[PDB]
Amino acid sequence: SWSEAFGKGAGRIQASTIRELLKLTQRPGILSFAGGLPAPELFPKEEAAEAAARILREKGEVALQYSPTEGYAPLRAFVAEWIGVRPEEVLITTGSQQALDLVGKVFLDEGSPVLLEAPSYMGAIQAFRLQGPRFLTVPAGEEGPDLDALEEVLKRERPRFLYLIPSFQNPTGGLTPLPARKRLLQMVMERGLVVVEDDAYRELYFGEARLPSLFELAREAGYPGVIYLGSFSKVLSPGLRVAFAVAHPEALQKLVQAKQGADLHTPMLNQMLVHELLKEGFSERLERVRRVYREKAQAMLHALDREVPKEVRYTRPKGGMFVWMELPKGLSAEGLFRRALEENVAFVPGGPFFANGGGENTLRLSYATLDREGIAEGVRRLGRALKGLLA
Amino acid sequence: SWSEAFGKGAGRIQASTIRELLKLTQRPGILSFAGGLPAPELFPKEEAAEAAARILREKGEVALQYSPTEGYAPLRAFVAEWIGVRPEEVLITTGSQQALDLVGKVFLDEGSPVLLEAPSYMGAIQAFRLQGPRFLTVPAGEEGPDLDALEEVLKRERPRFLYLIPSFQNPTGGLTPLPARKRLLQMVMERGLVVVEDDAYRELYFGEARLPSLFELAREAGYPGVIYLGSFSKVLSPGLRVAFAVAHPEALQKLVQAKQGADLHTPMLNQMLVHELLKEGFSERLERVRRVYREKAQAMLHALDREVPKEVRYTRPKGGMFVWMELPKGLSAEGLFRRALEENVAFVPGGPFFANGGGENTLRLSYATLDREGIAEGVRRLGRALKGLLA
Ligand SMILES: *Cc1c(COP(=O)(O)O)cnc(C)c1O
Ligand SMILES: *Cc1c(COP(=O)(O)O)cnc(C)c1O
Ligand SMILES: CC(C)C[C@H](N)C(=O)O
Repeated sequence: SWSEAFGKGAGRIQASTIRELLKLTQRPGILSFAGGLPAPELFPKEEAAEAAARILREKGEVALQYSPTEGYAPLRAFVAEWIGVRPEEVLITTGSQQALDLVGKVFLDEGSPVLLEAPSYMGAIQAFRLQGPRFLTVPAGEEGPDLDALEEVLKRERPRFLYLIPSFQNPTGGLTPLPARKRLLQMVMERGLVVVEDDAYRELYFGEARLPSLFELAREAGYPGVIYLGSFSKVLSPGLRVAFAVAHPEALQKLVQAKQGADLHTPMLNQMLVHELLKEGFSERLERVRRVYREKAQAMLHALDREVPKEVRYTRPKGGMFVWMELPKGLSAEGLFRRALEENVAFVPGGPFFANGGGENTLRLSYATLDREGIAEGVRRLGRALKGLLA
Repeated sequence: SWSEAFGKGAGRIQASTIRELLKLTQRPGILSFAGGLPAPELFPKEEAAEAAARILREKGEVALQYSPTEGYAPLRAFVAEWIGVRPEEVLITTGSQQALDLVGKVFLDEGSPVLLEAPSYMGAIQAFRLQGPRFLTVPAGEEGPDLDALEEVLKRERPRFLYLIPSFQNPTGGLTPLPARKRLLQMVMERGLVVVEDDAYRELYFGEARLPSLFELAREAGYPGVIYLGSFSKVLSPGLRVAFAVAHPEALQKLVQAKQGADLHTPMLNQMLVHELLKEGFSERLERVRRVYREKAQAMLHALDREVPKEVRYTRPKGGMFVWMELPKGLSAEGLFRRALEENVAFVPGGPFFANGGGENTLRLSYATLDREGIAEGVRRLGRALKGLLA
């Protein structure tokens, strides 16, 4: 009765990896390497308590009332200055996840081609699948998408957009280097193609500098086709659900009109709260997150080097939150997942990151949430798990 | 280029009368009867401020973290207890706007028939339009939907659901009476149809009691086909963006799953804040809400009775936030809108509340936001614009 009452969209949302992952802060028996849950030590609880009370006492009539679809104006200006655009070109979203939904709505139809990497971000796959697209993929490795494979796709297909995460890809941790960013921009400019650039990990670089985004390079070239997404989730607070999109006025208007119908506007308190927290001392805060994830990455890498047999490969990220692991072809990461849970350690099997399937032997390890010894203890429990499997 | 890069969904979100609405910060010499903005005098800023700081100090690690798609457990339980269902039958949404978006994705396809009133809630029309459905309408009256017209439509057509607002409809303020609710249910159960019941103004009744919802009647009868949408927007704070959907598990699970891809989850602070504010003294708060709006409605109606020429017709609501006004056929509400801007007063012309168009001589007035003396002044201005139009 219900199964016959649903429309086509109902058959396009079957995957439950996001919501199952979301139920990961147990109570609290789980050494979790699953879910890129930011370092809770980084949460400025006291500052947020202070700022939220003050907003509500002094600006409660704005904080509590319906508000414009585009965002809290001082947040839009803050973001405009940080990114290097005007406020009119910024839309505040209810996380970057909403932004992915909105891009799916404005650009995809049933059977529409969309290009993304294999593997790529699960939330993006989930948001886009809703529209019934044809997923076109290109492999993703340590240094970004395979551009020779892209070249071949582009001779045959015109994707509605390319979805890319040049800086520390979810789930691989891949970093697209500058000359590859440049070639990518050329290929896209030559064909007049649309890029969706998800920069959630922008500030989480372990090197001496971040690379220019595809958005910045496009902007220096005078190319209007890059839609740039950013978030305060990995930098401040996921729970607040505050992010942004930056786009050419025409693309932006479509996104604004779609967001209107999505949730009217992003909760105002949350935006005003993000602003209050960040408007002073943002750089210093950023330098600290950077310090913290570098350390957690180093702890996991050293623990893996000590605990993990050389028959299994894993990446060594230059930023972000993830180590991506590959078992020998023929071992299953879900199998591995069962055993890991029987040691009270969780990770994400790789399957869900692959839009068209495959990737059975792969898995994503997140070092974001646990401190050093929790990382060291989890990896040891994972070492015991993998060794029992390869034996 | 951009208009060539867009998909079909971009053609379907063209509408934008919520944005220019939500931009009504219009400073400050316009008296606006546009937009159902809850009375700011009702905002509990000080309780809100204290609750928020306490949440962020005591529970910041949860409030600021990624969180389950289903919602804050104690908010679900509070809702479940209020509405008379089980917690796991409650989905928390980022406004009732999100619930509508989600309902559209799971139920509607291109060329899908949906049925709603003419006129009806324009946020519903916007959310549903996105899917490219065929809108079937039924006239809305002071006693709700014309059930004779609904009977005729149902012979010819099987709508994927009926979207209705039985208690104080947006925009008419119509109240579907009990005998008409019982008949609507019979017509639906006979045919195994899905009802989406939007109950935003549930608690804003001006009489001695509220009428049972379609949802409560269905439940009494054992019929699983009503999806019930509630919101804290009209009783507490629209800005926080917290609302809920209640539905049969198969329906609800599809809603949770669509939500995963929409925003991951509703902000936890906001859900925690609403629950803290309501866990005690909710009935008493609702009684103050009711008194305030009864007062403002009576202020509105007396001013209209005093200032309005008898050739123009208007409703006398039994609750909610709106008066629906009809000009002599031949006259134009958009013209009045222009003239009313010369007399420094605003409202929402009726046109966009009509899915397939019509209602050019109709308009909606909101007594919700202005104080009683603002109401009397705004109406006297309206009365001057109207008598210029009538001469
Ligand atoms: C975390 C993430 C986002 C989604 O984050 P939000 O919390 O919705 O802002 C977007 N893209 C990538 C690649 C991410 O991993
Ligand atoms: C105000 C209103 C809503 C509530 O919208 P939210 O998204 O919860 O703020 C929903 N339906 C109708 C008919 C309304 O008038
Ligand atoms: C919803 C969560 C599972 C998503 C999170 N950003 C991650 O990739 O780990």
